[PDB]
Amino acid sequence: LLNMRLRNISLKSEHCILSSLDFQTSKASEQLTKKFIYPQEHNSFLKLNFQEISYKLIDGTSQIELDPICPLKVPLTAFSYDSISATFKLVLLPKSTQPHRVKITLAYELELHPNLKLPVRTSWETSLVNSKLSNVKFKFINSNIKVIKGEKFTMRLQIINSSSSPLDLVVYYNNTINPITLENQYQLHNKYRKIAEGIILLSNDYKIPYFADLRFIGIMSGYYGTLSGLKVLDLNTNELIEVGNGASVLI
Amino acid sequence: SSQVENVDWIEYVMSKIRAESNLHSRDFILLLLDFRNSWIDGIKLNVQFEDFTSNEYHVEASHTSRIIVPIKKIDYKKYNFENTPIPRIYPGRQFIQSGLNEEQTIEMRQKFWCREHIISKLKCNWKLTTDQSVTGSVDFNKFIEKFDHKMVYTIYPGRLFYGVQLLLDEPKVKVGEIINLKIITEPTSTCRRKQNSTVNFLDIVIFDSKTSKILPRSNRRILYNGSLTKPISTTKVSEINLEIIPIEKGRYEFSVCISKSNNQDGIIQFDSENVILSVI
Amino acid sequence: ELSAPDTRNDYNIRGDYIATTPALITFDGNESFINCYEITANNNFDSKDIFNLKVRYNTLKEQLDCFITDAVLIEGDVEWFILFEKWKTFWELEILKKLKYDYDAFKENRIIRLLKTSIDLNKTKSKIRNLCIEKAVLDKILICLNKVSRGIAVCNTDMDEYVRNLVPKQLTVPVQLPGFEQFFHVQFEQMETSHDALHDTIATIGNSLSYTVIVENLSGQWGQDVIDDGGYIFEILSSNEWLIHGQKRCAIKEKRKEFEVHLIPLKKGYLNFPRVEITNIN
Repeated sequence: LLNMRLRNISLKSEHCILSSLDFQTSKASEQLTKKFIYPQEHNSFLKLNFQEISYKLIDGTSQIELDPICPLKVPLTAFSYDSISATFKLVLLPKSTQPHRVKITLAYELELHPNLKLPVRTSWETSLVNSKLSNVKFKFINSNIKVIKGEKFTMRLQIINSSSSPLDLVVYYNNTINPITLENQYQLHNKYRKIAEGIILLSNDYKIPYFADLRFIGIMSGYYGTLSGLKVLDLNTNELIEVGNGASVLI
Repeated sequence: SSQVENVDWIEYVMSKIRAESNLHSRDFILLLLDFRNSWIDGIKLNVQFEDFTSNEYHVEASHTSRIIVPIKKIDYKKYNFENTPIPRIYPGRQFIQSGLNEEQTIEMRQKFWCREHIISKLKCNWKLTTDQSVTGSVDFNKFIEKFDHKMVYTIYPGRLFYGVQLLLDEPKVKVGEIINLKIITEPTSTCRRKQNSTVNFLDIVIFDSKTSKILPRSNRRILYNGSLTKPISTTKVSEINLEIIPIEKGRYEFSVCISKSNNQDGIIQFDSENVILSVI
Repeated sequence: ELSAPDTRNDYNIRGDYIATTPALITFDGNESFINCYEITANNNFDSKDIFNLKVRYNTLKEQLDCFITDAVLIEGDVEWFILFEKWKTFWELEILKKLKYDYDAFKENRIIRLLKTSIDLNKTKSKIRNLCIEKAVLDKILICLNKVSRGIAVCNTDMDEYVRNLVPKQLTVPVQLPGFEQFFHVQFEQMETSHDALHDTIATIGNSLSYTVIVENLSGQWGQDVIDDGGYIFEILSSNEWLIHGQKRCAIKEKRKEFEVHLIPLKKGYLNFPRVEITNIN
């Protein structure tokens, strides 16, 4: 074995988990082979890695990678092509057969037949927030990453619960500073002074009765990921329910 | 920016940031108030401050509509807000002891006088929809219930301990311009409070425009000649200064923070001027 | 002040610190003092010269004692004319055992003495030939400085060119690396998400060994992370470099190395032996 490699599959909750095996012909056989080649007056080898594709299942299909693969042949390089893989709905882990081939055109144009094709198990190795009191769940129908200027915009929230008491929630945005190491002492304040100053909710204390279009305008600009001021609350048995979801860039 | 002049309260502060450029921004505040009707008819609701003209609103039978009225601040060196407090409608009476602390009397005077200041120029006007004849007004004397400590900070700047302003000349700086920053400090009408500390300490903190909390050793960033503590004089103006040699990024904000000692949590004013410069 | 070398080899400086009005510091090192200097380049770009600096420091126990020997005891043309006129060596023996407590010299006070004693000092003053008026002024000054405070007044009025300035010097000499090169990469944001709106860091690094590596890292973003796995073609120039990944990921790990320092040596054509790579979103 010469080309040392690793299998990296990264898991995302946008129903995607990409795969990019990294390869690098490391020093272990290089320290011997590039001194035999140094005795034979060569220090720029070229193993023509040009043929490589993946396999998904028993239907061994070449999945279309997100990146390209031309004739890659140089000395001491290292490559990691990224391939889009569909994320499963559960722990159905598709074992995979990583196939590759490099035709080792050595010094004095000496080709050598070699390939790197083997199989393993391609495990990854690892919107909505639920309630605390009721069966209520909160999601935003409009997409949680959205573009706007400093002007007005429409924002829309899902309320789905059990219809045993299907009512009496209230919103309020609570535009005041949470009053709160010295650089962290002026970091938590500058977090809170742009939470409570950025957007303003133009219909607060909105009685809900499912669907409601909540009404904001933002003043100053930035990335308001998990815009966390707004609080709905159940008027019986008052618990501070929070919706820490959604985002808004203002450029 | 331009073409945002489609929203009724923008163009007031645009039209006085174009002309009368001494009257700057980041000092205009918005007062936010929600109407709610206990009636079956629609109401048309044109609000006037001393020159602000809201457009033709509509409130149907329960639907609140938060009017966003822009005003300016008040200047603590222009009005005295420590004058005879809570003046009686008719003179005389028993003349009994107040029975309250002098400090409490100060905050009661401020929380009354700012309230009547925002009463005295705010006039709504309205008309019904289904009749279009029975116009009317309201008055807000029974409406505005009191102020609390957020409100008396936001209208009245003199409640704060210090008042600073801070300017950076020519905000297009390429790479290699060591440029002084100018800070003008003036203690407020609460210069009478403490007076046993005669020095207070002014941390100048550095924020990125997008991200936050640049560490103070600050390589590939602003380098500073001096240090960022610079103790300031109570009861007198003091022009601190620091020179900024920038290395490479896009844009930054400067702000200050006053801390009354150099121990932890003795900190008193999280002040927020935040000038931005643009670096190529 | 930073010193250009004795060759006078046209190394330009731009910044320099002359604290004329702010003759004021305190250096317990929990707070940080940083001085920075912007050296420029000459017609020739070399490595080694000599650099020195004129740190004109003092001591706080000189400054407040020169305040105490000129305002709190001897601020007259009578006492310093006849009472403490020729007995100043006794005052300069009395001063160096005072131990003024400097923990509140910059917290709402200055010149507040610590818990020494004064009866033995009064007995030593009585055992010499000190007069009654001079002992009256000295006992009044020590009685006032038994517990006292001060503002920031006479921060330079009580040492306005009446003090020594122990001008130190050192030697810094512009350390340099081994291998000099220049790369230029080519980014292409083939992002799995839409865009994370990353913020840039156009790096310019150095490496000082032989058969070595000069690694690098990509930009740092703050949106929904572990994504925007970019595409990159290397396009390194004027060298024989190495590689780490083509179409790598801008995730929690980046690891975009370039082990180019195992070959392709060159000259010291810059101020040091560096490499300034610069990607571009295409």
